[PDB]
Amino acid sequence: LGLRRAGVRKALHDPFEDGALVLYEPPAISAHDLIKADKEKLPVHVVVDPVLSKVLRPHQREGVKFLWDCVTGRRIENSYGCIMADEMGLGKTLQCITLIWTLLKQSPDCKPEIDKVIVVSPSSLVRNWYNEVGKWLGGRVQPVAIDGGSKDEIDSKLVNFISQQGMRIPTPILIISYETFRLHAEVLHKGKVGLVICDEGHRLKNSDNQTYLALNSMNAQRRVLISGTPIQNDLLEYFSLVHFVNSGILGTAQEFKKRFEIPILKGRDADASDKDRAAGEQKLQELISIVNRCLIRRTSDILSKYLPVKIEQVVCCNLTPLQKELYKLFLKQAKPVESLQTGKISVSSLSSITSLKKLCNHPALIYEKCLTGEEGFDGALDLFPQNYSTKAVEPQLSGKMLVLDYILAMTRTTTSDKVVLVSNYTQTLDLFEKLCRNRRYLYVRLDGTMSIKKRAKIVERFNNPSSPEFIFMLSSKAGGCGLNLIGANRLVMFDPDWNPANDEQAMARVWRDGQKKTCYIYRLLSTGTIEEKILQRQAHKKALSSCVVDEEQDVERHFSLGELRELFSLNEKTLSDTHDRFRCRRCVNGRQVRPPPDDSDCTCDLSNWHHCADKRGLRDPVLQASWDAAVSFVFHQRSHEDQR
Ligand SMILES: [Zn+2]
Repeated sequence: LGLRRAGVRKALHDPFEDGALVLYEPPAISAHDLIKADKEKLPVHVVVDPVLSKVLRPHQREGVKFLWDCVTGRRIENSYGCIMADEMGLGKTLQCITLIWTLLKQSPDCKPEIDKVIVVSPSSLVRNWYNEVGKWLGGRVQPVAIDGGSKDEIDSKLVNFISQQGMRIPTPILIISYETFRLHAEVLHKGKVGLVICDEGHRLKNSDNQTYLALNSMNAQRRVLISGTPIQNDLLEYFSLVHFVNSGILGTAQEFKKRFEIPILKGRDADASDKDRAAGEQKLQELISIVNRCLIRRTSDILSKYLPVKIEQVVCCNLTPLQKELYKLFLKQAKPVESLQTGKISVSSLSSITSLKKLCNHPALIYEKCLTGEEGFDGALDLFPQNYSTKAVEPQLSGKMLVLDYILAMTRTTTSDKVVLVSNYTQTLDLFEKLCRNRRYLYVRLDGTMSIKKRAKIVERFNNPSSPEFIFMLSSKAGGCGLNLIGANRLVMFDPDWNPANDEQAMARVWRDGQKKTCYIYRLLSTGTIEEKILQRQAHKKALSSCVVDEEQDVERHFSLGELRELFSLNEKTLSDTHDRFRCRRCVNGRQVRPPPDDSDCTCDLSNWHHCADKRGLRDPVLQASWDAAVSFVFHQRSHEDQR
């Protein structure tokens, strides 16, 4: 377009190019008014930079529209807050960076909305966010990461970030960890930051008084809070969050406490006056409407409309004879059910859970305690095989590790697929590194000590088909914020976290834009073990819509006599405790007699997954070949049908 020029008031990017994403158009004006009006005062289109809009899927176009609407007070007028509550894997970083880049450079009045943004992030994901900026918009913008270093070296970085003048601001995007942010937010007070993005912001429950104070100190007008689950189901745990996001129309913290919080709690009190019960609930409903107004949530099933078929398989693996004997012997000696009860407690039940989880992963992780003769492993060293060591890992000694071994071995000879290995535990990854060396698989491990540059490098090497690396292993805490391992076709989620959002995030590293193959996710669980109980509590949290909890293995006052007993049980007979607990009406004597509902997919309850107790009806030859004594049961499902 030549009707553009250098030195005319115009939208930063042509609002009429084929696939433009127009976030704003100027209001209609009458011909008469237009002619008299001064041309340097007319609103201008806001149009997403083509560099980014060329690359956004439909849902992503909708997301940026939603964000931009919210954050500029066009959705809820007088409020500048937004809760982004998409399922993991729909590219939250891309939508956000698009938001940022739009706000940094454009507004209806034809100048930037904001001058600087702060992204608050888990420590493990800080570097991922930084890389995500580089990946999407190249040399155009320079982000800055702050995460640890000297208390004074951090202060310097922050001071440099804030004291930046007008027009050309070399460092307009800051990414700090929550840890450093909460300890340093005084620097940010009155420092004119336009936007905050609190990532993984569901960790900001009412008791996190540090972060909210720090967040208040900063006082950025427009606020995007990201969360795994929707909030409204468990609203009472999220007053602060709701208020931070919506303070534009909720008023002061004290005003909000007075109108909403105090009445709501007053009515919920076990002796409220019926009139009081009614008043509070009414206020809760008002609050729910506000959250509804400002929250966006899309689920991962919409990816199936342009990605290859994904196949998810939860695999129940039988504990080794050895593992069982250790497990039994631990329970018998530790007596974790009879170690802490009426009053609170969580000291020695945390550690007994911790030990059993290690045990399920591999006895080797438990071996050190057997040498000590520490409480719960007396004479356990006698159970270990005739001749054993540290250096060589023996995958047969563990159910899950065996199946892992099998999958990798089958995958390597049957396909030319690459594999992502995920574990919640460093020491488990250390065993994977040993396995790989012994099996002669080449691999890369995403550390956490890894520099920003080296992090970008190894990912790009891995996604290249020319690369010789077979396995990419990472710890799930690092498996988010746009990390994309598209070169890999299959992913093994080795062990379950208490929070379902964490597993979900890490699993979503492979079935993403640009994937060219059918994907296979594997979740390994040890049959009749705490692991099934973990996957069960995950399900329970998701089922009750919201339910975010970082605490679980910590403060164990939310279980009780019988439910605890269950947590520390061993079922040696079941094919899957998870399945038993369904009381499935679709399976008869190990055969699946009726299929799941027609339109059910990977986003469904395990009760609507395919249940499989014989290696019959699997859609993954690698898994089938891997099914021996080690596998007792498989839940499986798929994104959609390949036919397309
Ligand atoms: Zn069934």
